[PDB]
Amino acid sequence: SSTKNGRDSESKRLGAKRADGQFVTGGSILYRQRGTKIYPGENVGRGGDDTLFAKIDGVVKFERKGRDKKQVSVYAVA
Amino acid sequence: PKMKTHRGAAKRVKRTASGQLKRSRAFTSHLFANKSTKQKRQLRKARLVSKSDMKRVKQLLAYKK
Amino acid sequence: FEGGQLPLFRRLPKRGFTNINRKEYAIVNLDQLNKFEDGTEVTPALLVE
RNA sequence: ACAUAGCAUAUCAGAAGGCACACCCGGAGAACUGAAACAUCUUAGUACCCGGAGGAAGAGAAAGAAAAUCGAUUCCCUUA
RNA sequence: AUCCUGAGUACGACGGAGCACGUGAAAUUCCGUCGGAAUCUGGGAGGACCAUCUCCUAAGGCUAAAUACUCUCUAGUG
RNA sequence: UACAAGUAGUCAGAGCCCGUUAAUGGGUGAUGGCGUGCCUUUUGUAGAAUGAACCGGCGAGUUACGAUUUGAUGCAAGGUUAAGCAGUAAAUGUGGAGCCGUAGCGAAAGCGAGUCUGAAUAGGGCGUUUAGUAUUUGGUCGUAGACCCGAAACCAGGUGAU
RNA sequence: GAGGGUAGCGGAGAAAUUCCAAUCGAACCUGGAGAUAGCUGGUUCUCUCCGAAAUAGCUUUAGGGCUAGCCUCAAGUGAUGAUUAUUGGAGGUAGAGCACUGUUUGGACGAUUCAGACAAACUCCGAAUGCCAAUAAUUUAACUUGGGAGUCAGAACAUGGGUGAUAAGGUCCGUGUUCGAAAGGGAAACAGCCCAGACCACCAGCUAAGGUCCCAAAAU
RNA sequence: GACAAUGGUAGGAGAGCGUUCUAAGGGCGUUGAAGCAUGAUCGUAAGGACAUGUGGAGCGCUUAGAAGUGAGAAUGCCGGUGUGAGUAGCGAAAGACGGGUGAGAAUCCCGUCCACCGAUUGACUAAGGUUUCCAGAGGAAGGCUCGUCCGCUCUGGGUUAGU
RNA sequence: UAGGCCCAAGCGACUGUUUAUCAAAAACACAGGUCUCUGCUAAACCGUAAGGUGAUGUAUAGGGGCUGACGCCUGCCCGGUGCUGGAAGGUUAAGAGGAGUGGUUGAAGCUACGAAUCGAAGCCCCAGUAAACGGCGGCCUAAGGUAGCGAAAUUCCUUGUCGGGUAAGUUCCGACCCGCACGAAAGGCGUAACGAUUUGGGCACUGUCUCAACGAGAGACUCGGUGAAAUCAUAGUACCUGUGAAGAUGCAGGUUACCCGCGACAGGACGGAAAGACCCCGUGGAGCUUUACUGUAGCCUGAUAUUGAAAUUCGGCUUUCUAACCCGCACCACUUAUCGUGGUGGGAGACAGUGUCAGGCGGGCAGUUUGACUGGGGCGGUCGCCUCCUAAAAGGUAACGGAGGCGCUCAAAGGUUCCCUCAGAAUGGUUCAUUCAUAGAGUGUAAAGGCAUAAGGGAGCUUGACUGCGAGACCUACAAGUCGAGCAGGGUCGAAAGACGGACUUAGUGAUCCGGUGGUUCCGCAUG
RNA sequence: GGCCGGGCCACCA
Ligand SMILES: [K+]
Ligand SMILES: [K+]
Ligand SMILES: [K+]
Ligand SMILES: [K+]
Ligand SMILES: [K+]
Ligand SMILES: [Mg+2]
Ligand SMILES: [Mg+2]
Ligand SMILES: [Mg+2]
Ligand SMILES: [Mg+2]
Ligand SMILES: [Mg+2]
Ligand SMILES: [Mg+2]
Ligand SMILES: [Mg+2]
Ligand SMILES: [Mg+2]
Ligand SMILES: [Mg+2]
Ligand SMILES: [Mg+2]
Ligand SMILES: [Mg+2]
Ligand SMILES: [Mg+2]
Ligand SMILES: [Mg+2]
Ligand SMILES: [Mg+2]
Ligand SMILES: [Mg+2]
Ligand SMILES: [Mg+2]
Ligand SMILES: [Mg+2]
Ligand SMILES: [Mg+2]
Ligand SMILES: [Mg+2]
Ligand SMILES: [Mg+2]
Ligand SMILES: [Mg+2]
Ligand SMILES: [Mg+2]
Ligand SMILES: [Mg+2]
Ligand SMILES: [Mg+2]
Ligand SMILES: [Mg+2]
Ligand SMILES: [Mg+2]
Ligand SMILES: [Mg+2]
Ligand SMILES: [Mg+2]
Ligand SMILES: [Mg+2]
Ligand SMILES: [Mg+2]
Ligand SMILES: [Mg+2]
Ligand SMILES: [Mg+2]
Ligand SMILES: [Mg+2]
Ligand SMILES: [Mg+2]
Ligand SMILES: [Mg+2]
Ligand SMILES: [Mg+2]
Ligand SMILES: [Mg+2]
Ligand SMILES: [Mg+2]
Ligand SMILES: [Mg+2]
Ligand SMILES: [Mg+2]
Ligand SMILES: [Mg+2]
Ligand SMILES: [Mg+2]
Ligand SMILES: [Mg+2]
Ligand SMILES: [Mg+2]
Ligand SMILES: [Mg+2]
Ligand SMILES: [Mg+2]
Ligand SMILES: [Mg+2]
Ligand SMILES: [Mg+2]
Ligand SMILES: [Mg+2]
Ligand SMILES: [Mg+2]
Ligand SMILES: [Mg+2]
Ligand SMILES: [Mg+2]
Ligand SMILES: [Mg+2]
Ligand SMILES: [Mg+2]
Ligand SMILES: [Mg+2]
Ligand SMILES: [Mg+2]
Ligand SMILES: [Mg+2]
Ligand SMILES: [Mg+2]
Ligand SMILES: [Mg+2]
Ligand SMILES: [Mg+2]
Ligand SMILES: [Mg+2]
Ligand SMILES: [Mg+2]
Ligand SMILES: [Mg+2]
Ligand SMILES: [Mg+2]
Ligand SMILES: [Mg+2]
Ligand SMILES: [Mg+2]
Ligand SMILES: [Mg+2]
Ligand SMILES: [Mg+2]
Ligand SMILES: [Mg+2]
Ligand SMILES: [Mg+2]
Ligand SMILES: [Mg+2]
Ligand SMILES: [Mg+2]
Ligand SMILES: [Mg+2]
Ligand SMILES: [Mg+2]
Ligand SMILES: [Mg+2]
Ligand SMILES: [Mg+2]
Ligand SMILES: [Mg+2]
Ligand SMILES: [Mg+2]
Ligand SMILES: [Mg+2]
Ligand SMILES: [Mg+2]
Ligand SMILES: [Mg+2]
Ligand SMILES: [Mg+2]
Ligand SMILES: [Mg+2]
Ligand SMILES: [Mg+2]
Ligand SMILES: [Mg+2]
Ligand SMILES: [Mg+2]
Ligand SMILES: [Mg+2]
Ligand SMILES: [Mg+2]
Ligand SMILES: [Mg+2]
Ligand SMILES: [Mg+2]
Ligand SMILES: [Mg+2]
Ligand SMILES: [Mg+2]
Ligand SMILES: [Mg+2]
Ligand SMILES: [Mg+2]
Ligand SMILES: [Mg+2]
Ligand SMILES: [Mg+2]
Ligand SMILES: [Mg+2]
Ligand SMILES: [Mg+2]
Ligand SMILES: [Mg+2]
Ligand SMILES: [Mg+2]
Ligand SMILES: [Mg+2]
Ligand SMILES: [Mg+2]
Ligand SMILES: [Mg+2]
Ligand SMILES: [Mg+2]
Ligand SMILES: [Mg+2]
Ligand SMILES: [Mg+2]
Ligand SMILES: [Mg+2]
Ligand SMILES: [Mg+2]
Ligand SMILES: [Mg+2]
Ligand SMILES: [Mg+2]
Ligand SMILES: [Mg+2]
Ligand SMILES: [Mg+2]
Ligand SMILES: [Mg+2]
Ligand SMILES: [Mg+2]
Ligand SMILES: [Mg+2]
Ligand SMILES: [Mg+2]
Ligand SMILES: [Mg+2]
Ligand SMILES: [Mg+2]
Repeated sequence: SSTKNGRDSESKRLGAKRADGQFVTGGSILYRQRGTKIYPGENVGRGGDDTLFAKIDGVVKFERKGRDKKQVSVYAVA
Repeated sequence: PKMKTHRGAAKRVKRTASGQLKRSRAFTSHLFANKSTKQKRQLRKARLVSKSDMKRVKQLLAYKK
Repeated sequence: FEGGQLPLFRRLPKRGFTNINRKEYAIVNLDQLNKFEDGTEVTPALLVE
């Protein structure tokens, strides 16, 4: 006969876009995601589609928050 | 004989000082209810013909200075 | 030709018009007037000559 | 019926047909092809056909070009 | 400016064609069918159209040269 | 050279016969090792896929006009003429109309080292803070049949009922 | 039999797509005309340096094309390339587990409980690796802008998987190698396996895979 | 001098060989040019010389310029020549002998006998062909063998209408 | 030299005709039947026309369709399609008719447009017609198969079943009816005669065969003469097992083999011949079809010109007239003439015909289109977007692999401030209460990732579901797509910090060209 | 979409 399957959507290239310890400029996307898999930390914003972005120039730090949650911050380079 | 300008192309681009081609944006004719406000606002802004496209179409506009 | 993909100069819109009465001027900058002696009377005939 | 049509005779020797008919003017006029299909469009008013000529032909003496004025037509450059 | 100055003409509708231009904001030129002016206070054009302005004076004809070609002829050339 | 199994050569090699552009020479070759032509097309061809009987001749990216780029050369905020005229079908002289450049931005009116958008003394796009131009060799593209050969077909005008 | 008539957008046919000058679903000749041919075939001297691809996206597209990827040439720019060490981080595979979802076996008590199992679309957990970065060692690229491409039929082997039947020299993806475009030694022969990358010459030497009784080099 | 690099298809880059023609310069050649043939020659390759024979009048070299500039394949075009091979075939059939002619005879002429057709392999008209008809001479080619013969070759002839 | 014959079945009545060159037949024709058109300048046909055929014929004639001697017959359905006739009710073009409006010059005027209404055929509607196209059930229809025939030139199952014929019969003959899927002029069922037709049986007869033998001649073979051809990379060209582009003369290992002919045979050289006719592919061709698209020859219909005069009746309609136009009507002349022209009668007549314009019909003819993927193609399925798994712990990653969803919705289900917390279980009550209950609920919708900062629930106010943008970044061949701090203008909510450029996030969409609408310090062809 | 009571007509991103 025939298959009823065969469909899929375009992959959305989610995940980390900058490395921990890397210097980024303001507006740089740090993380693409659905929901808050990683939370916005210090000097980091959360866009309408849950994109995390740096609000300042600085160094990216991925850190833990609480017991089972994560966050990413950006800190001004001294 | 002389090379002939692509008149359709000539109606859609202008040459810049450095030799690039300023172009208008697609998706700007109708169906504006389906595009968001920011989409339309930013689609009002002109772009350039990309280098990959220039490699293909440069001879069509050799006379348009 | 892009093999049947809609070509670039069809997917882009036309823009603008051409003014029939478009006036274009010959331009002389200040730095080009420095070649004349002090007290000279500059005129299109003199600039052409 | 007048007339005309027609008919006979003399006089003229006007036409006919040909071509390098290459160029020229006119009548008539495709298709393969291109458009990556195809009908509008293109090939192209091209090929072929027909008519008429000349040493050239056609055009030509502004109910024009223009917008500061030029002064018939044609042809070359350029505009492009 | 008293008289004359090209009439089924110019022009218009419909259908076409020629104009670089596919009827389009399409002026300008021509053909078929049908209609159909004005008369120097006139008429036409300046890319729809109107007004002013500007230029011209249709609906008769003639005209060399610059230009096109080579079956040929004469003399030559690569 | 008549006990021998093979893309016919190649490398090794006695024997025999010669003697050169005189060279660590020429002809032939018992016997041993190694070894499935060429071209095309293919993932892959000894291919039992294609093509060629052999030999000879002939037989396929050219030229014109435009574009772009590179090298060369002249001049340089300038560079250069086209037709035409003169000249020997020449070089060349003359010819500055025209073309490109010296300024960009804007759909345009316009403004101008800025300009466009904008209410903006904001931000942003494209620009400014020199180098072009003419000819020409090479490469490539475009219009031409455009590297060469090859259809089945389509159209037009003719010729055929021996 | 003779003399005639009907002609190709047509004739003629007691009809067969049948005949029209030895092949008629539309005769023959010449011209348009070098029609068009994204198809097949062919394309001619030499050496030197470098050297691919058989992929993605879109395509009335699928043996074609376009841009990107990979090759080359020339100018720029200059740490931006590569590898390792260390450090930090993102993420849920292998394994494992049953805390959730679903599946399942035997008890107990009257759904819960005890014990024991299963999972690509289960997870209380969770590696090795790979990846992204930051500042030392070794190394030699890297990027930008232009000129010129070719490629878009891939193949085997190993390995992680789908599909098939834990079939295929099957097919479709990931990863690596080789072939393609690579001769030389080994695997009897044998593109894709093992060793190894041929500038030329030598009747020198050391080794690799693989071998050492004879064929046939080296241990009866 | 001392280190490195140098397998390669599509393809990119570079440098060269050779062909014809042109300009300029300088040369060769009847005491022998080009071409051709042979050779044991030189160069990293494309390729370049020399010597000898043949040939009998044109041709190199240098620098630069220009191209109808290089073939092994296209079931390529034209020409020549192989192979298959002394092979297949030699196109419906009854001939034998004597004599002649001749350089040559199964094959030509003559003779006898034999045999075949005979509602025709006989005779005469038409179409069509157009000299093939006759005589004398010939034997290169044509004749599917031969050939002295011939519808073949050479030379000369031949068709007569009032019905 | 000179018919073989008999019994039986299918098909076609018969003589005839046909694919020159693989088919002679059951195919065509046929006499006969029926339907239909055609009143004569017939219809039909050729031709642009003139002119012709039809026909020097005239409905007992001529064209076209179907059937196919003859015999007995030919049922049911008119809903659909075609054809024929009615109704002038709706709809429609040219043309007429001009109410009105814009541009320009307070206007004319010039100019661009423009509704009442009049206006044919067709189409819609009604009726009829089946020897028209067709249809002849599974309560539905227009109606549900009559006679005759039936395992058939039709029957898949199937060699149906039974009988006959044979020792044995998938063929044949006779029956049955369960007709996959007979059936009455694309005729049904029979039928003497006829047939180089198909099929079964029998007698005669035989080298067809058991089973081959001999003989004659022509070739073949030997000799003399003459002398081709297809083919051909070079060839000193073995076999076996294996290898290999998976079937080897040519590779490996063995085995076998002195050199060169001649007569024979065909296993191999994937032998020769023809760039596979099958199959697929090419945005190849050609012929053919049609309710594919677009046209068109032709025809029908209306207006108008040619085209005139009177009336009646409601711009028309109708009638009459003659003088345009017409007559393949008669006579007359040119003229010995079935052409033509002219003359005179007669007929017809402003019709017809013809031009221009318009509407309709129009495979009669023409130009073309009629997708791709695909474990060959077709058929089936699929084609864009979103989510998950496959996917090998970054990202990416295929199959006609495994699962689902989208082409929206909400004026709150948006913004802000304040407040709040669920499902379930147990236990009590003729929805409420208590207790646990980290969420096992909910989140508009598919899934995944998130969410008790709640992103889930309620309320107050409100419209940021703002205008101009935008450092930087993700994604990416391009075109697109995505996120975004922050600046400015004006706000909403909040005491305030502050939040707000829609929605817990990720689908809910479509380029360009063209056109419509609104605005506009832009252009607008001498000037306004 | 037009017009009339579903039918005719019209429609070249
Ligand atoms: K073959
Ligand atoms: K009916
Ligand atoms: K009916
Ligand atoms: K039966
Ligand atoms: K049947
Ligand atoms: Mg995905
Ligand atoms: Mg949103
Ligand atoms: Mg718009
Ligand atoms: Mg005369
Ligand atoms: Mg005369
Ligand atoms: Mg003449
Ligand atoms: Mg003439
Ligand atoms: Mg085309
Ligand atoms: Mg003529
Ligand atoms: Mg003439
Ligand atoms: Mg006048
Ligand atoms: Mg026109
Ligand atoms: Mg015009
Ligand atoms: Mg116009
Ligand atoms: Mg006018
Ligand atoms: Mg032996
Ligand atoms: Mg021996
Ligand atoms: Mg042998
Ligand atoms: Mg060997
Ligand atoms: Mg290859
Ligand atoms: Mg293959
Ligand atoms: Mg070979
Ligand atoms: Mg072979
Ligand atoms: Mg082939
Ligand atoms: Mg061959
Ligand atoms: Mg040859
Ligand atoms: Mg080329
Ligand atoms: Mg290119
Ligand atoms: Mg003819
Ligand atoms: Mg016949
Ligand atoms: Mg045939
Ligand atoms: Mg047929
Ligand atoms: Mg024939
Ligand atoms: Mg042509
Ligand atoms: Mg050709
Ligand atoms: Mg290399
Ligand atoms: Mg591929
Ligand atoms: Mg498409
Ligand atoms: Mg596991
Ligand atoms: Mg269990
Ligand atoms: Mg279990
Ligand atoms: Mg798991
Ligand atoms: Mg396998
Ligand atoms: Mg495979
Ligand atoms: Mg792999
Ligand atoms: Mg390699
Ligand atoms: Mg190898
Ligand atoms: Mg090897
Ligand atoms: Mg080996
Ligand atoms: Mg073995
Ligand atoms: Mg070996
Ligand atoms: Mg092996
Ligand atoms: Mg050793
Ligand atoms: Mg050994
Ligand atoms: Mg040994
Ligand atoms: Mg090399
Ligand atoms: Mg090497
Ligand atoms: Mg090159
Ligand atoms: Mg060179
Ligand atoms: Mg050279
Ligand atoms: Mg010479
Ligand atoms: Mg050549
Ligand atoms: Mg050849
Ligand atoms: Mg030969
Ligand atoms: Mg031979
Ligand atoms: Mg012999
Ligand atoms: Mg033989
Ligand atoms: Mg023989
Ligand atoms: Mg013989
Ligand atoms: Mg004979
Ligand atoms: Mg006899
Ligand atoms: Mg004679
Ligand atoms: Mg002879
Ligand atoms: Mg003679
Ligand atoms: Mg019969
Ligand atoms: Mg008969
Ligand atoms: Mg036949
Ligand atoms: Mg056959
Ligand atoms: Mg026959
Ligand atoms: Mg008649
Ligand atoms: Mg019949
Ligand atoms: Mg019958
Ligand atoms: Mg009936
Ligand atoms: Mg009815
Ligand atoms: Mg009407
Ligand atoms: Mg009407
Ligand atoms: Mg069946
Ligand atoms: Mg029997
Ligand atoms: Mg029976
Ligand atoms: Mg029937
Ligand atoms: Mg019937
Ligand atoms: Mg018998
Ligand atoms: Mg014999
Ligand atoms: Mg012999
Ligand atoms: Mg091999
Ligand atoms: Mg094998
Ligand atoms: Mg074998
Ligand atoms: Mg061997
Ligand atoms: Mg033999
Ligand atoms: Mg054989
Ligand atoms: Mg064969
Ligand atoms: Mg073929
Ligand atoms: Mg074929
Ligand atoms: Mg086959
Ligand atoms: Mg009419
Ligand atoms: Mg058709
Ligand atoms: Mg065509
Ligand atoms: Mg397909
Ligand atoms: Mg298939
Ligand atoms: Mg389907
Ligand atoms: Mg991974
Ligand atoms: Mg991943
Ligand atoms: Mg779905
Ligand atoms: Mg859907
Ligand atoms: Mg809430
Ligand atoms: Mg909300
Ligand atoms: Mg004007
Ligand atoms: Mg104006």
